[PDB]
Amino acid sequence: AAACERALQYKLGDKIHGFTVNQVTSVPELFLTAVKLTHDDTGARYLHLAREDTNNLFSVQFRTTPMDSTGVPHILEHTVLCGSQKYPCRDPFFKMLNRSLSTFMNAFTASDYTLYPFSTQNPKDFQNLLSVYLDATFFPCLRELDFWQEGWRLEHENPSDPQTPLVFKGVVFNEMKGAFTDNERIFSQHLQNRLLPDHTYSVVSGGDPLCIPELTWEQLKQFHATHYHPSNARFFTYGNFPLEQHLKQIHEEALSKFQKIEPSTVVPAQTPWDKPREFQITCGPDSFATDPSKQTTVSVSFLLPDITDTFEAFTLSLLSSLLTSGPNSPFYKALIESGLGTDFSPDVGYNGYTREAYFSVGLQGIVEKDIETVRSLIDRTIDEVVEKGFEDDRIEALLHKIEIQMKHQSTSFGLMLTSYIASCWNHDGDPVELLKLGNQLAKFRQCLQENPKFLQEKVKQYFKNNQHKLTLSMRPDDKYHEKQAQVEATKLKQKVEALSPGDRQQIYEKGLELRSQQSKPQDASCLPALKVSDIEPTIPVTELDVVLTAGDIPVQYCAQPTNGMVYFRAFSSLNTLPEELRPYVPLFCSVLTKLGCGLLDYREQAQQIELKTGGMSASPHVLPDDSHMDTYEQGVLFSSLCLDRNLPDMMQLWSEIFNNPCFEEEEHFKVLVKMTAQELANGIPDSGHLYASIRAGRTLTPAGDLQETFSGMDQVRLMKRIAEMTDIKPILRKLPRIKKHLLNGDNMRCSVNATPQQMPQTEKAVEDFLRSIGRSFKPWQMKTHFLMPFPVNYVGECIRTVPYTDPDHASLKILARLMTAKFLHTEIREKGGAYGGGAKLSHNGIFTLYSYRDPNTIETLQSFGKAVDWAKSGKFTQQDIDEAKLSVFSTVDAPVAPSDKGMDHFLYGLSDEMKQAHREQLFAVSHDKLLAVSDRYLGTGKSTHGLAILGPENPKIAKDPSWIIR
Repeated sequence: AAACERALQYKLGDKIHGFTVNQVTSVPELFLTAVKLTHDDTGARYLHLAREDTNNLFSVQFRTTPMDSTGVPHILEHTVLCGSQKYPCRDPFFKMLNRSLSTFMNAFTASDYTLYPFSTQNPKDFQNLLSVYLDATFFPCLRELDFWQEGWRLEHENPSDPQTPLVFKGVVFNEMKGAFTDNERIFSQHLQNRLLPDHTYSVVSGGDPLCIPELTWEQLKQFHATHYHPSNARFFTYGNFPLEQHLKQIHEEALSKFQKIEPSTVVPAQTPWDKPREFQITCGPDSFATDPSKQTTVSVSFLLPDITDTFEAFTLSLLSSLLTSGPNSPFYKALIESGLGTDFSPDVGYNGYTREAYFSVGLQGIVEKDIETVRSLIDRTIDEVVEKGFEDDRIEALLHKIEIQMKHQSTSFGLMLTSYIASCWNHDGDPVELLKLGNQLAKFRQCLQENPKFLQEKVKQYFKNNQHKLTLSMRPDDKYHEKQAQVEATKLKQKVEALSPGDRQQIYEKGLELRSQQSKPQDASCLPALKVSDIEPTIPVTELDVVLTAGDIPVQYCAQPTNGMVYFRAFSSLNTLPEELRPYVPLFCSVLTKLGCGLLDYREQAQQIELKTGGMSASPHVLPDDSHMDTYEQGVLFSSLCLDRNLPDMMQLWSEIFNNPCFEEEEHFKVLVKMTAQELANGIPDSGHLYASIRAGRTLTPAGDLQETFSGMDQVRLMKRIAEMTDIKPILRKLPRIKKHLLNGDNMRCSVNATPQQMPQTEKAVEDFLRSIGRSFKPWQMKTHFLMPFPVNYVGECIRTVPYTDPDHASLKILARLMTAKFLHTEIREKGGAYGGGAKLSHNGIFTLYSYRDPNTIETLQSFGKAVDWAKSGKFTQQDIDEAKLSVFSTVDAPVAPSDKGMDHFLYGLSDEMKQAHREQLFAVSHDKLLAVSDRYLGTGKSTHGLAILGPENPKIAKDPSWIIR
């Protein structure tokens, strides 16, 4: 107390638990002081961030250097989360997922480094997880069966019949099939492979499905013994929990067992190229749009200097942002309205994941004959910028955007910190140096004001003068995945043929022991744990005050320490709008702040918003009632941000938007609609679970009906249909129809969060705004298939439950978390082989079953039937109800930002009263209430069902007449 104030007392040279204070430096603009220490005997490098935020976070880092496309480090992660010396219990990870009040909980394997992050708010639990991951990373029991489990292994379709064929399975196999399901990821990964073909950067670290089966247990264990030495370990901490305790635990627990070695993990530099090359590659089709010729993507990439010289890398990042961000940026001006493509390529702008940064730029969806056209345009635009450079207002707009990024306060801030620092600290950079952001801006302004032509000459050096240029053209192949299946079966037959009958018996026996492992309920009593008694009883109350102004519009002010940041939100109902125009409303949400306003054209309004604001976005929301299925609230939320000083101007922009937006630029309108059509078309895989949830619930709830109209596959389908229309003017006749019903104050409410010192001025500005605006069921079961060209599956089952305020809601919440933790997690992930699939209950009281990338389909349906059967059986313990209470508390008590707390009152009208009552009811949750509610709603014949599927073809589903094919 304070975190920085105590951290300042650390003196250089202090010997503490085998470490020595090496540097302590305060970063006041981030309101913390960073301290880095080193292990004296082994030399282990450590970084701490001490900042007065309760949500403490820990992660560790290893420099991971694969030399092949087998994916050894990524699978190595997936194994070392499943068992270690000191906690040899089976799968420590997903059990501790049911043990925590953690805020974020997973791990990534990046291209050249591996990171194990977690974040939580309870100190003793933090110590527990500290011990668990240090032991899991450093002393993992590396059983060959786990090697089989998370990596690659051959088993019969039924592990009990040694007569059915052996096939490749393992979670990593399906996960890499999915990772290369996306064409955008194909393009990215191939790009890294091509640009730096000299070393480990030339391989696919995540793992090529065509190369994984080549890994043997001996190779994996050799890799782990080679790379996981403490001398290759990076420790990074952020939060407020006392540091010396961290030192005590780590020193006396892990580091004592090893001695100094030197990792032979230095990454050599890419040799400079002298001449460009050109390459043409194939990828997968589109979902599921038109013009099989107008699907071509092209890019040019450029080598950048080493990123350890931080300032110039920052400089070049800003230059990239100048080059590509916003519809007033040059390459936008040359490319977008050229009618040549549909939007910017993947990986636009500065991309610094690897050692050596690269610039990228390009388009999607062209005709391949224009690749030379595109690159010629690139060269000409580059030269034009060389000769004239950029307008200074765009400089200031970028600087204002970076400043806003500097002060914005996240709910997962530590993860942001670690992801932004990971690469540099990995490659022997000085991690404090990226933290000196204010310093960066200072020298940035200095360098701009000293040279008018600095920016143009930098473009010269690093685009026109680098012979290390590479141009990539990328076209889809309709039989790409057919080719993949061919080569997969080919490798499969060669690998099965080389197997001896004794080898085949060992394989079958080990499959037998594997599903035995997956079947036996085992203990984790050696794991530490919490109890329901360990949760604080009450929440700190959230302060509100409702001030009716002009003359009945409620406005909320919440004094907060946001560091000079103003947060505005506004929501208008839709009750008067004629229902036929609802499906086009989402576009109205998406573009209304993007069409131009009054005396400002699209370029000028964009320049002003990006110069003064932080982002001005609209996305429609449907708010259900808490106590009635046939009552719900539908409307649009406008959201924004500014620093305190620039508020009046922003709100002025809001006013001129509300009264006179420019609805006549239909050309740039067509461009925007076709481009957002492109992102909705190419984003489909990543949120398939949500799309299925939405589709399955369409015929179940009026709130479900309007959400489906607003945010589902129906919406993207309508959008694509629109984006192919040649004549838009009838649609342009629709916009004023909406405007005349939307932006007024007839049925309006607004919300404001601001710093305490600021409210009086905000009140004047907002009343100016408000004076400146006008003042004139039967559920029915459906089964649906979207024929998707995908190697994986997405299933949705929804069952109509009852809303929030019924006391059984707590029961159903614990039931859902229970089912996920103890039936569906086991079956669906480890037995089934899908990476993700589970069940959740939304605030709307709709109980959902979801699947994310499952190789299996009908076994899923059988698994859900058996899951509800098992729930109704009661065949589960009271300790599990304890732990599911614990996890539900881990979700509902998620840290809430200065920016969001509490939006849910302003949205749903739920006070602290109802939620606190729900929290006491969660304390009081019993076994008999759970069994009663499970008998009341989840039993067969009691409720209405809804079913949906997105994925490849299934003849069995196709021959079912009670299924509808879509």
